[PDB]
Amino acid sequence: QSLKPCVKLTPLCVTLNCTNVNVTNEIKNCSFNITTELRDKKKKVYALFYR
Amino acid sequence: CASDKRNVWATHACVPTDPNPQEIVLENVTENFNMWKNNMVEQMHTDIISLWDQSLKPCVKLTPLCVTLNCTNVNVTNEIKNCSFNITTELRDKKKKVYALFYRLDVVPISNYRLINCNTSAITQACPKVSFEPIPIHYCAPAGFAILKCNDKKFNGTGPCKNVSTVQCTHGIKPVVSTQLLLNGSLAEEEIIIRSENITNNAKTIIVQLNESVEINCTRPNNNTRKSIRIGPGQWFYATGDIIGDIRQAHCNISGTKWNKTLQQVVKKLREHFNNKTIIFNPSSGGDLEITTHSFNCGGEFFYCNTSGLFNSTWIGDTITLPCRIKQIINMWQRVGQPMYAPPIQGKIRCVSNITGLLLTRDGTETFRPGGGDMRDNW
Amino acid sequence: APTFVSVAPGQTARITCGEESLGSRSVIWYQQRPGQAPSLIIYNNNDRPSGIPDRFSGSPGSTFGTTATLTITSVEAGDEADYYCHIWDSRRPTNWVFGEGTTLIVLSQ
Amino acid sequence: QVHLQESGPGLVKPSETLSLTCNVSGTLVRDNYWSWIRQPLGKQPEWIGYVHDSGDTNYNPSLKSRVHLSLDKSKNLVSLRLTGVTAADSAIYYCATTKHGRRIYGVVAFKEWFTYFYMDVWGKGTSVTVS
Ligand SMILES: *[C@@H]1O[C@H](CO)[C@@H](O[C@@H]2O[C@H](CO)[C@@H](O[C@@H]3O[C@H](CO[C@H]4O[C@H](CO[C@H]5O[C@H](CO)[C@@H](O)[C@H](O)[C@@H]5O)[C@@H](O)[C@H](O[C@H]5O[C@H](CO)[C@@H](O)[C@H](O)[C@@H]5O)[C@@H]4O)[C@@H](O)[C@H](O[C@H]4O[C@H](CO)[C@@H](O)[C@H](O)[C@@H]4O[C@H]4O[C@H](CO)[C@@H](O)[C@H](O)[C@@H]4O[C@H]4O[C@H](CO)[C@@H](O)[C@H](O)[C@@H]4O)[C@@H]3O)[C@H](O)[C@H]2NC(C)=O)[C@H](O)[C@H]1NC(C)=O
Ligand SMILES: *[C@@H]1O[C@H](CO)[C@@H](O[C@@H]2O[C@H](CO)[C@@H](O[C@@H]3O[C@H](CO[C@H]4O[C@H](CO)[C@@H](O)[C@H](O)[C@@H]4O)[C@@H](O)[C@H](O[C@H]4O[C@H](CO)[C@@H](O)[C@H](O)[C@@H]4O[C@H]4O[C@H](CO)[C@@H](O)[C@H](O)[C@@H]4O)[C@@H]3O)[C@H](O)[C@H]2NC(C)=O)[C@H](O)[C@H]1NC(C)=O
Ligand SMILES: *[C@@H]1O[C@H](CO)[C@@H](O[C@@H]2O[C@H](CO)[C@@H](O[C@@H]3O[C@H](CO[C@H]4O[C@H](CO)[C@@H](O)[C@H](O)[C@@H]4O)[C@@H](O)[C@H](O[C@H]4O[C@H](CO)[C@@H](O)[C@H](O[C@H]5O[C@H](CO)[C@@H](O)[C@H](O)[C@@H]5O)[C@@H]4O)[C@@H]3O)[C@H](O)[C@H]2NC(C)=O)[C@H](O)[C@H]1NC(C)=O
Ligand SMILES: *[C@@H]1O[C@H](CO)[C@@H](O[C@@H]2O[C@H](CO)[C@@H](O)[C@H](O)[C@H]2NC(C)=O)[C@H](O)[C@H]1NC(C)=O
Ligand SMILES: *[C@@H]1O[C@H](CO)[C@@H](O[C@@H]2O[C@H](CO)[C@@H](O)[C@H](O)[C@H]2NC(C)=O)[C@H](O)[C@H]1NC(C)=O
Ligand SMILES: *[C@@H]1O[C@H](CO)[C@@H](O[C@@H]2O[C@H](CO)[C@@H](O)[C@H](O)[C@H]2NC(C)=O)[C@H](O)[C@H]1NC(C)=O
Ligand SMILES: *[C@@H]1O[C@H](CO)[C@@H](O[C@@H]2O[C@H](CO)[C@@H](O)[C@H](O)[C@H]2NC(C)=O)[C@H](O)[C@H]1NC(C)=O
Ligand SMILES: *[C@@H]1O[C@H](CO)[C@@H](O[C@@H]2O[C@H](CO)[C@@H](O)[C@H](O)[C@H]2NC(C)=O)[C@H](O)[C@H]1NC(C)=O
Ligand SMILES: *[C@@H]1O[C@H](CO)[C@@H](O[C@@H]2O[C@H](CO)[C@@H](O)[C@H](O)[C@H]2NC(C)=O)[C@H](O)[C@H]1NC(C)=O
Ligand SMILES: *[C@@H]1O[C@H](CO)[C@@H](O[C@@H]2O[C@H](CO)[C@@H](O)[C@H](O)[C@H]2NC(C)=O)[C@H](O)[C@H]1NC(C)=O
Ligand SMILES: *[C@@H]1O[C@H](CO)[C@@H](O[C@@H]2O[C@H](CO)[C@@H](O)[C@H](O)[C@H]2NC(C)=O)[C@H](O)[C@H]1NC(C)=O
Ligand SMILES: *[C@@H]1O[C@H](CO)[C@@H](O[C@@H]2O[C@H](CO)[C@@H](O)[C@H](O)[C@H]2NC(C)=O)[C@H](O)[C@H]1NC(C)=O
Ligand SMILES: *[C@@H]1O[C@H](CO)[C@@H](O[C@@H]2O[C@H](CO)[C@@H](O)[C@H](O)[C@H]2NC(C)=O)[C@H](O)[C@H]1NC(C)=O
Ligand SMILES: *[C@@H]1O[C@H](CO)[C@@H](O)[C@H](O)[C@H]1NC(C)=O
Ligand SMILES: *[C@@H]1O[C@H](CO)[C@@H](O)[C@H](O)[C@H]1NC(C)=O
Ligand SMILES: *[C@@H]1O[C@H](CO)[C@@H](O)[C@H](O)[C@H]1NC(C)=O
Ligand SMILES: *[C@@H]1O[C@H](CO)[C@@H](O)[C@H](O)[C@H]1NC(C)=O
Ligand SMILES: *[C@@H]1O[C@H](CO)[C@@H](O)[C@H](O)[C@H]1NC(C)=O
Repeated sequence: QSLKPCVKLTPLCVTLNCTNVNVTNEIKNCSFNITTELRDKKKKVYALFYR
Repeated sequence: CASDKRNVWATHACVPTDPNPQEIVLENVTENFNMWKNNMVEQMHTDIISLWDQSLKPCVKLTPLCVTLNCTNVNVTNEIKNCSFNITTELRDKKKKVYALFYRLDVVPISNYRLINCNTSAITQACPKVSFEPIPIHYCAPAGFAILKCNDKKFNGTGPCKNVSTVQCTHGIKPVVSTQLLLNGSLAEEEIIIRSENITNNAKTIIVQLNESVEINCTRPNNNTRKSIRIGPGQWFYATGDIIGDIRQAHCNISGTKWNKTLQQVVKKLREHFNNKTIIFNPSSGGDLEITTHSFNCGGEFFYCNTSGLFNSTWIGDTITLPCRIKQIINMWQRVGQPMYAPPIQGKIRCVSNITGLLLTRDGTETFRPGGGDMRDNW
Repeated sequence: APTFVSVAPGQTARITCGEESLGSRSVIWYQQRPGQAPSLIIYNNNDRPSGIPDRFSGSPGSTFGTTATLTITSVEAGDEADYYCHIWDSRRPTNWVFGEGTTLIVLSQ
Repeated sequence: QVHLQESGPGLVKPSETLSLTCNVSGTLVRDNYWSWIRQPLGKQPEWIGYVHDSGDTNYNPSLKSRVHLSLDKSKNLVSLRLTGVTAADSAIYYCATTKHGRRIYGVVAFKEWFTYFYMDVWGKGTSVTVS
């Protein structure tokens, strides 16, 4: 019940471009495209994810 | 409830009325009433919100319209923007360019504009077959309980009532929504009654009930047409089409003489709580359109009217015309994040309402201003 | 530039002007005899100035979606002139030019 | 009866200044709106602008930078000045009085109305050629 009233991440099921360039000398630095509040626009964003 | 298509407040979630309601006078009964501690108010407020929300569930969301709009004024005037944009069709692989007129108040600049709520929430359009005309709702007691009614003619908000009758239930109450003036309510029987929780505070509102109504004539003079746009598989959007004839401003008409008599009487009775000080009235001091103007639903359109032409006077020991604005995207009961889109209504709109009361507040000569957006005060 | 129409003497002429009205209008009609400065026939849709006879009248400006019309009944030889039209419209910018007129040809000279 | 008698150079050269005069008789220039109309041959007329006292003067936007209008109250003349004349300016020019009135369609308090103008008294005009 507690998880019903909130955001689904189905819009994030896109291909990610992931590297380790600035992380270590386990965690990946991934870039990907997302939607914005405007349906005709997309932008590239970055996030870290655990392997 | 007890009450008696598809009206927004006719969900049939509750029973029909008693064709012959009963009332029993209780001789020799004194009862202490307090309208400010009355939990029937909270009950009504909650039920109204629920009926509203239930009624808006089964219909089209406008999230597919959150696109950039290209808006101009090329064929409108020598407040309304002519916007073009792309939409989906029932075929997911196709898009088409469409045109619609929008009111300036519903559109915010960022390929120039966006709808006002696209970065905060989903806009749901009103279900097109559902009217917003108030239906009287009676509130009736369950087994084991009783509702007592006060019959003292000069009773204000609190204190002992010397004439108490028991009823099966209340009279029907119309869920009229308004922000500065009260419309279509009950009238006082003998005199204007000023009710407040604390007349000497500034933190409390004052409800003034009139014993005589004042008519207000409101109109939307533009001959707007309706255009139906297909967004998807049975998903229709209703856009304002073109406008036939002149572009004119919406307005309301109040008789000058009745308004002045009404104020003389309101002031006369206000001087009974206040010392013999100069009393002045001013326009609402600030906030957004919902609070600074008098809003109402007239035939399905949402009007906001400028009342500075009424609350502008000083009291010591013709026709008034109020200009108005129209909006299609609204957020009722201060619920942020839950906008609704009112589809345009085809043809001209006119309605006549009864001003039956006022909502006033005080500034920290005494100053009074219209106001109070908290719906519990209307109920 | 002008539209050409013709009538027999005694017939009614129908002269049109401009595009469809958008809002309330005030149409002004003028007449030009070849070789002469033009003069006013109708102002404010149907108010003729002194000196203009009842045979000249026009369409109302109260309607929408139609063009201006000038009606001349009982057309005579003295009505052979170009008719010009200047239209004011509440939803349009001021027209600084006249629209193309109509030449009224009176037959059987 | 108002008579408007026009005069001017007749022939001007390209890039020159065209200055026409309307000699007003039967009325004083200060009590009327004045306007100028020009009619290229074979074309319907064009309204240049109008002039009056109290600053109530306006111009055809295409000529606004080129045309200057004024009223000489000492001479009872209406002046029309057009600069940078070209081939397109050859036209018959006319002096006319202007009357005005108002069309009201909505609420006057909200200014739902407009001023309109019409030309009742016309002069004979003058023919102007630009070399
Ligand atoms: C809240 O309260 C407010 C305020 O009280 C209300 O606001 C009112 O709203 C109404 C409409 O909603 C407005 O009505 C319009 O008024 C204008 C103005 O009319 C006035 O002036 C006329 C003459 O003025 C001119 O001539 C005089 C002469 O000396 C000159 O001095 C002056 O400077 C000027 O040059 C008067 O004749 C007229 O009186 C007549 O009408 C009265 C109406 O009630 C009537 O009571 C009188 O007895 C008398 O009959 C008045 O004083 C009107 O012009 C306008 O009507 C025309 O325009 C509309 C819009 O398109 C159109 O639908 C009408 O059919 C009409 O159009 C005809 O006339 C045009 C003239 O320009 C012409 O161009 C058209 O082609 C057409 O003519 C054809 O038909 C006529 C029919 O007779 C025919 O004779 C012609 O030959 C031809 O065939 C409206 O009446 C109010 O003005 C406005 N009040 C204010 C103060 O703004 C508000 O509505 C209320 N709100 C609510 C919710 O209730
Ligand atoms: C489409 O929209 C445009 C833009 O608004 C509009 O054009 C405007 O038209 C009005 C009315 O013709 C013009 O207003 C007149 O302006 C003159 C002076 O203007 C000066 O100041 C302005 C300021 O912007 C300048 O732009 C301009 O260049 C000038 O410097 C005023 O003197 C006029 O006032 C008289 O007429 C009024 C009625 O229209 C009266 O209410 C007023 O009391 C005055 O009349 C009285 O005095 C007169 C003289 O004694 C007398 O003869 C009268 O009988 C009466 O007693 C007026 O304010 C406005 O400037 C135009 N704007 C532009 C940018 O050109 C179009 O007309 C409109 N078209 C349609 C179809 O709606
Ligand atoms: C305070 O109390 C006041 C008095 O009760 C209220 O004023 C009243 O408000 C109501 C609701 O706005 C007004 O009722 C509307 O009146 C419209 C005018 O119609 C006129 O002409 C009709 C011609 O046949 C005639 O039958 C009417 O009797 C009247 O003379 C009506 O059109 C409107 O109808 C609505 O409901 C119908 C129910 O079946 C529906 O069929 C109508 O459909 C039409 O419109 C839709 C719009 O999309 C079209 O799609 C349809 O094809 C069709 O064209 C329509 O939905 C309704 O009856 C009432 O007139 C008014 N009284 C006065 C004196 O004006 C105040 O509003 C209250 N105050 C507040 C704040 O609420
Ligand atoms: C928004 O619509 C306007 C419509 O006016 C476009 O602007 C120009 O409109 C004229 C109208 O005749 C066209 O001839 C021009 O070609 C249009 N401009 C261009 C660059 O095509 C305006 O461009 C539109 N904006 C968008 C984002 O489409
Ligand atoms: C969604 O966009 C609107 C419009 O840009 C934002 O509203 C503005 O918010 C700022 C915050 O200071 C105000 O100053 C502006 O006056 C607001 N504009 C309007 C038109 O009201 C809104 O805050 C944005 N919402 C989110 C969640 O970012
Ligand atoms: C006390 O209140 C009762 C109502 O509860 C009043 O009784 C009503 O009086 C009117 C007078 O016209 C009748 O029409 C109603 O039918 C009566 N109602 C009932 C339920 O009987 C009574 O008059 C009030 N008494 C006083 C002293 O105010
Ligand atoms: C607005 O107030 C008027 C006057 O109080 C109401 O009209 C009358 O109300 C009485 C109530 O007993 C009826 O008996 C009359 O027959 C009504 N008049 C007419 C002409 O029918 C009016 O109904 C009120 N309007 C609203 C919306 O409540
Ligand atoms: C409503 O009427 C009641 C009854 O008169 C008022 O209550 C009295 O208020 C005074 C204020 O000093 C007290 O001293 C009395 O003891 C109160 N009476 C009772 C029975 O409690 C009440 O203040 C009035 N309210 C308004 C806004 O008029
Ligand atoms: C009604 O409002 C008055 C005025 O604000 C209240 O009186 C004040 O009460 C506070 C409480 O300590 C005092 O400090 C102030 O000095 C009082 N002001 C005056 C003018 O007496 C009053 O208490 C309120 N009554 C209720 C029931 O809330
Ligand atoms: C608003 O405009 C509509 C559209 O013209 C008017 O209703 C009718 O629309 C049909 C569409 O074919 C026309 O054939 C009718 O002639 C129109 N009616 C009339 C009386 O002309 C509608 O009446 C207009 N509303 C108002 C109040 O003028
Ligand atoms: C609001 O509209 C009503 C009618 O719908 C107006 O009432 C009419 O007013 C005229 C004024 O001369 C009277 O002759 C009529 O007999 C009235 N009709 C009715 C049914 O009473 C009312 O005056 C309008 N209010 C305003 C402020 O203009
Ligand atoms: C209601 O209308 C009045 C004017 O009729 C507005 O008051 C004006 O507001 C502007 C805002 O810049 C001021 O510059 C003017 O000086 C004000 N006029 C007066 C007479 O004070 C008022 O703001 C409008 N109110 C609402 C809520 O829209
Ligand atoms: C309340 O009414 C007064 C009197 O009508 C208004 O006073 C006007 O204020 C403006 C401010 O620019 C002056 O230009 C006017 O000349 C004043 N009127 C008079 C008759 O002198 C006052 O503004 C009104 N208040 C509101 C909010 O509209
Ligand atoms: C994001 O979209 C842009 C659009 O050109 C594309 O070039 C880029 O490669 C996309 N990013 C990823 C990680 O796919
Ligand atoms: C709608 O889509 C077309 C596709 O080519 C595009 O050219 C047009 O600019 C879009 N319209 C807007 C207002 O973005
Ligand atoms: C719309 O975009 C054009 C492009 O330059 C800009 O000039 C104009 O000011 C913009 N208008 C708004 C409301 O952003
Ligand atoms: C409303 O109350 C006042 C009190 O002064 C009274 O004079 C007036 O007549 C009453 N109005 C009605 C309709 O009874
Ligand atoms: C209302 O009463 C006041 C009292 O001074 C007066 O000044 C004002 O003109 C009156 N208004 C009307 C509409 O009679």
